[PDB]
Amino acid sequence: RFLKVKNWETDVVLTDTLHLKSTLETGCTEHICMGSIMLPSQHTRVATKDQLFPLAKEFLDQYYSSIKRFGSKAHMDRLEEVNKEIESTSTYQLKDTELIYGAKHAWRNASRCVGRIQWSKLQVFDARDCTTAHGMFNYICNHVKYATNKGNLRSAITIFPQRTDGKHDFRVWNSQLIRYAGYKQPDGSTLGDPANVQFTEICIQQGWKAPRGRFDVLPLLLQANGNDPELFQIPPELVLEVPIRHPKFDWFKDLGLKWYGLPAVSNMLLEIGGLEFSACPFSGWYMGTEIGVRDYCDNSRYNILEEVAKKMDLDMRKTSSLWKDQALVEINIAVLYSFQSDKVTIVDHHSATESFIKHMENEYRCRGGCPADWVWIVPPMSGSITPVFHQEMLNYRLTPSFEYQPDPWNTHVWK
Amino acid sequence: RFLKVKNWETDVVLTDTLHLKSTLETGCTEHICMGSIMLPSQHTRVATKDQLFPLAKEFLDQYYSSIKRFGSKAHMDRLEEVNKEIESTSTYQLKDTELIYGAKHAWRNASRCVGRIQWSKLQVFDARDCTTAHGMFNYICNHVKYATNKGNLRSAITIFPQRTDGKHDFRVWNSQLIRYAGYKQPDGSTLGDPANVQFTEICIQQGWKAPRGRFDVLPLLLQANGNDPELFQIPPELVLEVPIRHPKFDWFKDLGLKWYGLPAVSNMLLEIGGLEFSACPFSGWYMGTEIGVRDYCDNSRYNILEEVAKKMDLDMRKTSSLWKDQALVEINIAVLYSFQSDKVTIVDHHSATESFIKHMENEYRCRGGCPADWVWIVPPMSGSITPVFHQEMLNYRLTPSFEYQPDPWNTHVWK
Ligand code: HEM
Ligand code: HEM
Ligand SMILES: Cc1cc(N)nc(COc2cc(CCN3CCC[C@H](F)C3)cc(F)c2F)c1
Ligand SMILES: Cc1cc(N)nc(COc2cc(CCN3CCC[C@H](F)C3)cc(F)c2F)c1
Ligand SMILES: C[C@H](O)[C@H](O)[C@H]1CNc2nc(N)[nH]c(=O)c2N1
Ligand SMILES: C[C@H](O)[C@H](O)[C@H]1CNc2nc(N)[nH]c(=O)c2N1
Ligand SMILES: [Zn+2]
Repeated sequence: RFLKVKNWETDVVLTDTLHLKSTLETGCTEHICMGSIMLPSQHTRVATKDQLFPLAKEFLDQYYSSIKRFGSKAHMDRLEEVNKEIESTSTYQLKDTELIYGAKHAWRNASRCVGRIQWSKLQVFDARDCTTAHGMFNYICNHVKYATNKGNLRSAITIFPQRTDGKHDFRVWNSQLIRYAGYKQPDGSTLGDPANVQFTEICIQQGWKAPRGRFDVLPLLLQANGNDPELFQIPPELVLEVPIRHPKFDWFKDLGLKWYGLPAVSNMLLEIGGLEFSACPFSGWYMGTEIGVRDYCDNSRYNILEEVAKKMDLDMRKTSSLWKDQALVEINIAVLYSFQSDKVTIVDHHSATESFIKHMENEYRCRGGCPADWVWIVPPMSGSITPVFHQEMLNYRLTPSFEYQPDPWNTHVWK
Repeated sequence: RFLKVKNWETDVVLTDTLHLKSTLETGCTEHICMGSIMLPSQHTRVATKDQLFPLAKEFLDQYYSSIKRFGSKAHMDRLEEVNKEIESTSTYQLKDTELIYGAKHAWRNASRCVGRIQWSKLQVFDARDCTTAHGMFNYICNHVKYATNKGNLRSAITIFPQRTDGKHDFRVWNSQLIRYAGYKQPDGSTLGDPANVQFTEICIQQGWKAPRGRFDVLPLLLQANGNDPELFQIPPELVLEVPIRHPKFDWFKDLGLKWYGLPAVSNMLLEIGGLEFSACPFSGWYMGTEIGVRDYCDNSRYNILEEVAKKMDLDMRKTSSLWKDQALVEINIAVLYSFQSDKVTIVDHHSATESFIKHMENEYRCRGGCPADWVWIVPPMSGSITPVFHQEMLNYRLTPSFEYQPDPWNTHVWK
């Protein structure tokens, strides 16, 4: 009942009691493991009043347990206070203090996140007073500006008002606030970013006028209080981009690539004490592999191993010349280099995996465990030369949490 | 109840009913996933008579189901025949035909094995008539010779007699038949192979006279019918080794490395119809990463990224120069190259992962699924540029199977 995880590079052993507080299910049963299914029906996100008080209760009991007032009159009164508001309006509202707590712990509990060492250093912007798509654009712009901080990136989250009835719903329709457009061509091939070609279309549907190129920063599509979403373009001066050069190959400039400094995931759902925030964009800084490995080299993303290997003059006949591997290490040295020569915050996959282990240490010491998803923590290149390859991680789902949710244009009862 | 696995590189979907025949547990529960624990208490291996007939029954029912005689008089008679022998001796004996079947399906069901596309092409050597450590040495030598086949490697398994009482037990004490010795030094550092330093000691304990160098091929330690194990050295002429050069760097010869052609796992337990074969060494050919990535570059293995990066003249100050990644792709181009220039069978990690997907196709089509462990199927470098990174795999434990077992010197009631 008090499980043990081992590291096989260091012969280090930690004990995990934190999983006893766990609540949600994981997809796995006694007779099957779903640890590699992408979006289980568990990780995807309508709640009633009887269901709501336990969740409000359980969350408040840990929030007061964490300020050294577990069970006092401050705790009890707030328990009755929300119990009362839950009678009155069937739902309730979070204190400013409870929002910062819940927010930070959704990150802290995010088992697929390698960078959680920074979870307490998080900036919470309360956008619960927002009412229009224009209001959302203004909060989101102030977020971009703040988190970007001149490439000295800072973590932040902006929390639009919680889902209520369920049809009056705030959503950012973009996957990330900053993403390049994706355009199909005549021959079927794809200019820009193949990932977003669906979204680019709905953008031009609603009225976007695309500069049909590669690294076209998409506009924002903002849905407010259930209304139909509206297009807004972030000021270009607030979209910090990094041109990708290499510290050897002078043709790497002619490759012509660039990426945005700020990764800002916007399309997911923040759960706090049983309340659902459908729009809650959060940002940090990039790990180099997210761009150099996945973005640039996924077959169905930018797919540049073709072109890079060419310029390197590479044995591209044989599969086993390892030319793909060769051009991937070069591509990732260049992303890191380019980002660092511009003083834009980036972390290499070795630094970040080492910290996640140092992080795992503190989570097991001062918290009794740390949920972690190996499939997603291991960087997607040079896996076993990073230290997390050899660390056993127990995955389990605590709360407060971040949950996937269906895309709006599928669910949105239009016009 | 009829689950679906998706690929996210190809938008391909397969349906898995095969997991319904599954039997053993996996460590995972509804509320926690152990998918990254190395050796769960489930994967590690004493059975009685009441327990034995169901397992014999279930196995015979699939063996006859697979030769298009499900339930006939041949099936029924054999059912009564083993039921009878299970009354008489509490245990029973497998037909030559049932041994080849069970054997091949333990490989086919081995969810951590990327090369299972070859599972039906398997050569079964029946060593159940063996009685002495000398007999074991002779069967094992004939296996080495056969599977090696002049570097044109062939898959094989040799099946020593099944565990009976439990103290009369055949075991190969080596992890792999062919492994290099591991020697601690004065300063504590390790010559040879750090992994085996424990075993090298027990070898010299029992009487080995080590040529205290690096790539010293270990002797065999063979335990027969519960007796104390005995030392035998494979004839050097049967140990095919590949010197590791690079197709560029002429100092790669001066690096001075070599590896054995034949990977032959000897320390595990073959389960067939409820019967336990404690010694059952099996071999195939190497995937390049097993040597170039793990053997040569694991921190606690040969740890050569230090020395290789030097000769390349590498930015080894900064972590984020990605010099480890750089020297790992070179190291793996050299292992592959060296092995192929000697006509010794080796497979690169791209070829092998592509076949495992082609394999997964046939297992889902003509068998209804394929148990697969993502944590172990994904190669430990360049993960996301291989196609298995993007394939969802359901893990589950069928039978016949290969199981881990405790090392003998812990359990063996000595002398
Ligand atoms: C501080 C720098 C951060 C870094 C370097 C980082 C890195 C990563 C990486 C590499 C992933 C794997 C996803 C992928 O590669 O596709 C991930 C996932 C994730 N991160 Fe972090 N991240 C950071 C900050 C944050 C912040 C600020 C939040 C929320 C406030 C957060 C919450 C999450 C969540 C919810 C996931 C995905 C979990 C899932 O998909 O179920 N992270 N992150
Ligand atoms: C034919 C060429 C083969 C290749 C290229 C291959 C490759 C691999 C690899 C890369 C692993 C992961 C283990 C690690 O990297 O540490 C593995 C595991 C395994 N293979 Fe295969 N293998 C082959 C043949 C075989 C054969 C002939 C058998 C048995 C008859 C077998 C049964 C297994 C088992 C039982 C495991 C480990 C499962 C576990 O640890 O629970 N494989 N193999
Ligand atoms: C703040 C931050 C910083 C940083 N450095 N990185 C990240 C990555 O956060 C992610 C990323 C994803 C990607 C899932 N993938 C994307 C391609 C499409 C594929 F279908 C799914 C999903 C999430 F839910 C996240 F939270 C976030
Ligand atoms: C026939 C064949 C061909 C091939 N090409 N490869 C293999 C690899 O088969 C393995 C490998 C392992 C290694 C586990 N690791 C080893 C380092 C120590 C660490 F503790 C555990 C365990 C098994 F049970 C296996 F079956 C086999
Ligand atoms: C098939 C598998 O579920 C899928 O490819 C996962 C594997 N691990 C991952 N890990 C990260 N960080 N990001 C990803 O998108 C994925 N994809
Ligand atoms: C911690 C984790 O359980 C362990 O490192 C696993 C990960 N996946 C692996 N995959 C393979 N092929 N071989 C291994 O030894 C391991 N080790
Ligand atoms: Zn699981």
